[PDB]
Amino acid sequence: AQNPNCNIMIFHPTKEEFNDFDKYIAYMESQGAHRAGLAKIIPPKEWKARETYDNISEILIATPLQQVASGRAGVFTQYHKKKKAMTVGEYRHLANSKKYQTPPHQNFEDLERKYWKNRIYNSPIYGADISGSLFDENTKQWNLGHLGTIQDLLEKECGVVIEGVNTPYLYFGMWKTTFAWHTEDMDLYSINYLHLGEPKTWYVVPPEHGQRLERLARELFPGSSRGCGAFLRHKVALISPTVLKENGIPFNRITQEAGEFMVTFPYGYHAGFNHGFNCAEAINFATPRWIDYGKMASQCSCGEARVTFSMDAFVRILQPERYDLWKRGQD
Ligand SMILES: O=C(O)CNC(=O)C(=O)O
Ligand SMILES: [Fe+2]
Repeated sequence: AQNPNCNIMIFHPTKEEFNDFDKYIAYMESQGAHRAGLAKIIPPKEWKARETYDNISEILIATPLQQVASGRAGVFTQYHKKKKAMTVGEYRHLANSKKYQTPPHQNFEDLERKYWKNRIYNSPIYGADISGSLFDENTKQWNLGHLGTIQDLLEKECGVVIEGVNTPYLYFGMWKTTFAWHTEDMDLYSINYLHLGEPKTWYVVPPEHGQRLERLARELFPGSSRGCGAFLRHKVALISPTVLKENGIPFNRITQEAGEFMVTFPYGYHAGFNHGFNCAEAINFATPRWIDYGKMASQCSCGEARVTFSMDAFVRILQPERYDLWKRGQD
């Protein structure tokens, strides 16, 4: 067995190895990388996503979300309060203002400590799920807007043609900006590129113990657990590293810096926070190994998760039994 520890592996591909995305994902997994639930990929030194970031100020964040917490410091949910539209330029100014700027601190460990101690007391504003791409049209490798689609992957493995297309999303963050504990829709892979700015800290549970995390979340959020058999789909729940330790939940942490890719693996629960103003780009993807995870993936039918048009066909083909009930939760 490779990576028997499920530790997070960091990859440094050559120019040549960076030329075939699917090949390199398969190579990572041949080394056991998927066992951690997250891997880091450092692009080759000659690679760039694009020339500069000088001209991104006019991008509109149509619906900035203020992330308001309830609970206690290490066990809370957050809700998203919609704010008025702003440009990236305005958002960056707001991130850097006294009220929201990264505090003075020693190192990453000092910031992590301040995050879990103080996060619930503030409500930072983040620009999430903005359809779009910052990759230069001419960047040929690891261009997140040029990956093969999940619809074509499904077709190629199952021989069925389906509607839908998938496209990247941009995320503009600031200090304390928070991504709640979750796996991807249909337990897909994701890949995340940090274009610019301050770091992102990730926490991840190995896929082989995602059920343990679900069990703890049901003990920690009893009210949300009753409302829904798949409530982590709602993406509202936070549980600190200290609470995970106390509860025997295996996990790992890693900090992503600008210029680096993160890959999450099927059914790898992850959560995290941003160190300060940054911009990340992300997309889901599939490989033949995902198919079996997609067939077993849990579904919110609470209403709450309210997903995307593109998911309909995945539930339809991979989970025909679950489809009617899912479809009605969608209304
Ligand atoms: O933009 C972010 O940092 C949030 N991303 C993810 O959860 C992901 O790519 O899986
Ligand atoms: Fe994610």
